[PDB]
Amino acid sequence: KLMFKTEGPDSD
Amino acid sequence: KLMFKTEGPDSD
Amino acid sequence: GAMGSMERASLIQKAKLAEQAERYEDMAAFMKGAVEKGEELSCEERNLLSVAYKNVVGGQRAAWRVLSSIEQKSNEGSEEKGPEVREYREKVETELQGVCDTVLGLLDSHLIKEAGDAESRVFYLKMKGDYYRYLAEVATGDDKKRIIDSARSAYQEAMDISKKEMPPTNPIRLGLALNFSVFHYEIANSPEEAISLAKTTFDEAMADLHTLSEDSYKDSTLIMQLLRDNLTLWT
Amino acid sequence: GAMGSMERASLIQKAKLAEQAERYEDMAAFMKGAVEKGEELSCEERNLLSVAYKNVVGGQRAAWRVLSSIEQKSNEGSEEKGPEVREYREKVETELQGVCDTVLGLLDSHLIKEAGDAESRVFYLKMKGDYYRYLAEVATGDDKKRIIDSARSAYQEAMDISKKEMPPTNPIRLGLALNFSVFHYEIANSPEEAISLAKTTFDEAMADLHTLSEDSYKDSTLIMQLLRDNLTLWT
Ligand SMILES: [Ca+2]
Ligand SMILES: [Ca+2]
Ligand SMILES: [Mg+2]
Ligand SMILES: [Mg+2]
Repeated sequence: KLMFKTEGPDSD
Repeated sequence: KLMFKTEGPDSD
Repeated sequence: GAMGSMERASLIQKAKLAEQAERYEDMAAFMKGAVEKGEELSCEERNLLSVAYKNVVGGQRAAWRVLSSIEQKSNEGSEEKGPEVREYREKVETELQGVCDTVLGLLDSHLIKEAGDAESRVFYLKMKGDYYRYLAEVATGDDKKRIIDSARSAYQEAMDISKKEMPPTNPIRLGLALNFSVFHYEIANSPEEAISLAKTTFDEAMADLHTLSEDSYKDSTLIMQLLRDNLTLWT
Repeated sequence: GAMGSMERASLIQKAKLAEQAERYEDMAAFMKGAVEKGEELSCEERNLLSVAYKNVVGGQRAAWRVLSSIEQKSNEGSEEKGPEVREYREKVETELQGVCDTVLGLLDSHLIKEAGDAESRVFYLKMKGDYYRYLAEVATGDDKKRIIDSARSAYQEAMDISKKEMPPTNPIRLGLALNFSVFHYEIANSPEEAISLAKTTFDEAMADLHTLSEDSYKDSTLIMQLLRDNLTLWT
């Protein structure tokens, strides 16, 4: 899935 | 530490 | 609690070591122990708590998405392979829900109720929205609507406080708006609300950058770029 | 065993799903369950077992090295910070040793004794050498010499079989020689032996490449490049 930017560690 | 190449997944 | 015998300061110190070692499950367990000491958390400690659980749940979310995609493909001319994909997706899902419940439990007992300053209260309410959002990503049953509304309500209270008490460039306020905009886009099926929130947040921050030091400017513009990244994908 | 109620084939299927999801602890637990069914493992299943535990122990080794480096710095004008670094290094170390003991236990009960074909026996003896080598990386006490000799003995038996029964380009033979050469360099304090082994292995493989299909050639040259990489660092 295309994940949009959310705050903090892009850990997924 | 400088790790030398060992077989399989370079997982460390 | 397994951390009940360890000093608060030692738990914090070990959380920082765990971060350096990329041992995020350990980091989260240490920070849970620190929260359970019952004292409020400093700004640095709040960020350790958030980084730890964000990394843990992030790995679970990524794994869940891989397994869900395989499961969906199996339900399309696809050969029957038995219950294993569903079972393993459910296993990862249950563990993910458990982590979200753990974080929500720390927020409810008793981080939020003791948080009176805007920076702490907004931070924790944003976290509450985030972890209900992660629950919503995997929800399919009769409680999905209530889970979504719990995320919305937490984000909305955080937004109301942040607009009253924080400047538009405050990084907590910006990260909250970023995440609430993604909630609108991905969870609430409200892409126009997502776009409007991201645009207004970006523009109001832009207009306030002139008040900031070089270091604060860097902090704020980093998050503004994330808003822009999403707007570019959405428009 | 928590996997005792799951079918062997389901454990294998879930190990492959776990790999796709980068859930290596799950993958290792599934493969341990499969081994404990008591049947021999196919080539593909052996590789799943190895990949799973290699990834798990690799994360532990990397974390241990971070913590050990911090601990060593603390023992140099350095400010006293209490027992926490040592404690947390010891925690990670104990977990790492536990994983190594688990793998060694599977090999001893009863993978090695049932392995009669060269490909399986060499594979398992190489694994035995590897996991004693990982124990040796963290050993400091009165058993370090015996741990080192256990790694050496397993590697040596694997080498003897591989030279008798496998061509010099066989990827298992090549990966064994690569790892035994690193053992010599890093563990046994024998850099000349390491260099000689890597060079002879590389040269004898080179001379046998002409016998191989395109796909086998690719498999063998990949590992040969790792030998070359080490030789470049060592000479
Ligand atoms: Ca105390
Ligand atoms: Ca059966
Ligand atoms: Mg204010
Ligand atoms: Mg042969």
